[PDB]
Amino acid sequence: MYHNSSQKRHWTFSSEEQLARLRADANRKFRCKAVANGDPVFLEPHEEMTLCKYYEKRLLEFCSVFKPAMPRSVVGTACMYFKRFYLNNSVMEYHPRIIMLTCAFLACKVDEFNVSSPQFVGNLRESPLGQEKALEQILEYELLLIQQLNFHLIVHNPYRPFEGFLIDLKTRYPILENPEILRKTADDFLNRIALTDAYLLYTPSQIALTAILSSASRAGITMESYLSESLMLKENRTCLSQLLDIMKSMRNLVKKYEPPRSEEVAVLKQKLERCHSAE
Amino acid sequence: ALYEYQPLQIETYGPHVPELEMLGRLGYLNHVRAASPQDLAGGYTSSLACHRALQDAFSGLFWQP
Amino acid sequence: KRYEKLDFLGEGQFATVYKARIVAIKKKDGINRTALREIKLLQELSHPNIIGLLDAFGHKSNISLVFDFMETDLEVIIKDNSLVLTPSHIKAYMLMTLQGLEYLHQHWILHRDLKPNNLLLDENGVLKLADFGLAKSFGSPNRAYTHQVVTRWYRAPELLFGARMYGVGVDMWAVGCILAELLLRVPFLPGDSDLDQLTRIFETLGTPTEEQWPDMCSLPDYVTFKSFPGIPLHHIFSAAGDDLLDLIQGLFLFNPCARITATQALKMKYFSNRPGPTPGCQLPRP
Ligand SMILES: CCc1cnn2c(NCc3ccc[n+](O)c3)cc(N3CCCC[C@H]3CCO)nc12
Repeated sequence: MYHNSSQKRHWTFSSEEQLARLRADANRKFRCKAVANGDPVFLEPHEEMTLCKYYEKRLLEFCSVFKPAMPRSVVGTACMYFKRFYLNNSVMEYHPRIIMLTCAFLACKVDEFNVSSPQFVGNLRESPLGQEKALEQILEYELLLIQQLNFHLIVHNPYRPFEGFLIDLKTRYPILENPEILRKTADDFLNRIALTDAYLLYTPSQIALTAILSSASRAGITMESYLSESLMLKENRTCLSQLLDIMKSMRNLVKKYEPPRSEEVAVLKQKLERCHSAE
Repeated sequence: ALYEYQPLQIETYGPHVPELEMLGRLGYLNHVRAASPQDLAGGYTSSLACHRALQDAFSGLFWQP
Repeated sequence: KRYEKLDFLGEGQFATVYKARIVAIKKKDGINRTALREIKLLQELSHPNIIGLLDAFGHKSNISLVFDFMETDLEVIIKDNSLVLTPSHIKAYMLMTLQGLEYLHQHWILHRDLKPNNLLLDENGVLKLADFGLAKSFGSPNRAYTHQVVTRWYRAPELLFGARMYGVGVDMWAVGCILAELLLRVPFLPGDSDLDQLTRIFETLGTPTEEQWPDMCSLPDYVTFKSFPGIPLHHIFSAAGDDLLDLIQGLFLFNPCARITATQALKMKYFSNRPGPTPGCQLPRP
């Protein structure tokens, strides 16, 4: 359960400043290791972030067209693994193209999505020789990925909390006529929330509730009474204010999100391939 | 030293979840798909899915890192 | 690493266990899925009656798992003809087993491999459920399982009839079988096959009917059996008191929905009655 999970205990951070600190520290430690081992070949932490965002979209695209149909829980677990890995590691040391596939592989194992390795790599749009090479790379990096996750494999995603909130609204909030009208748009917001650092900063339940309430606000529906009365936050107004602040912060994270630009990402990809070819 | 049952006390950091044996009385089960006769024969009831979903929805809702 | 190999505890079907400095290390498809299952589940669980995963490490496609070292298991206790299993000892074992199970089921995990040798005992008499290589989370409709789980002697009839969807009843039936083995000192229902397992179950407990199991016939591998009257429990378990017989009946109810949960079993009068459970320090050592 989330309330005593490893995700809450070790992988939900207090602020974006902490995440930036971890990423900059990873970039700097790779820089120091490379300098000791052996120039402007290094990528900056914001360039690492841009590449990580791009490769997270690529991981999402890989999981979407993956046959057999990969469940949404496996995809969420894989994306969480990717984010957590690149919190403490540099894309210059481990290529995100292979790490993302390794994340999908490990998530398929952890979430009991039974797929054989050959049928896992058959989803790649590459040649059979490239498929075998990719499989060997994935097998090489599986243990590394598990180590960098500190052997914390269960990932709590907002999808089941989202379903539970829909059930609770249908049962206890007649003011909302048909809560299912809120699904699609909330799902949309969910996707957007997933692109940010929110999954490292907020609980799955908070993410789900934020998505639902943003969907309601877009629909114009006010569900302040659901928080106040059904969730009984009128007894602790401080709890209600903290929850509202959390959702406002998440909405701000979504609104400020800067999708990676094609040309900037292409330049960064040339830079990263140069960094991997050298050393 | 006689044993006395005490319930497990795990803080969920969220709203109270209604008891498993009350969901049907409260109308929650009207919004989950009914367990098939084979599912019921094996011991799976839709009340299990509803309870898990509500527990996940309310778990850690009030928690702050 | 930081653990020095002391002793070769034994070998399992999936790995080999070594006692180290005191802990036990369980040393193209990549990392073994059973080891990953144990990792992912035991990292999220913390209870005195669940085996503790203290650390984990590996190399290449191999991985090691570090656990607390356990002195013995319930199977060694049961088969030790030199050990007397008083009602208090049985109650203590059942209590710890059920507390671990209640915590596990509250976190929506089924053990699915419950049997005396998977109930380890440390030197302090604390019982712990171990071997989570078959454990799986439950409660999702869209998450089907396999019926070929649990050791055959301890497999519930719903599993034997092919239940792909099931709940805590599998663990509770295995718990009833463990209780019966504790009382009889021999396996309660020692089948040699699935059909013979169901035959032993129905010959001992009676052939289930529609009123005891309304949807029984809907299970995929359902086979009609001869209508055995069964053996009354007080005949099978002569020394069992009325409260213990009520517990046993609850654990062996054919309908898995009616079958008592770990919580319900813990609230039963058997556990709050005299004599109290044996303290761990006083439990028999084999
Ligand atoms: C993996 C967790 C663990 C902790 N202690 N321990 C031990 N302790 C010694 C022991 C236990 C029970 C009975 N006897 O006689 C000795 C043994 C062992 N494994 C190897 C030997 C046969 C059992 C098998 C069980 C697999 O979990 N595994 C473990």
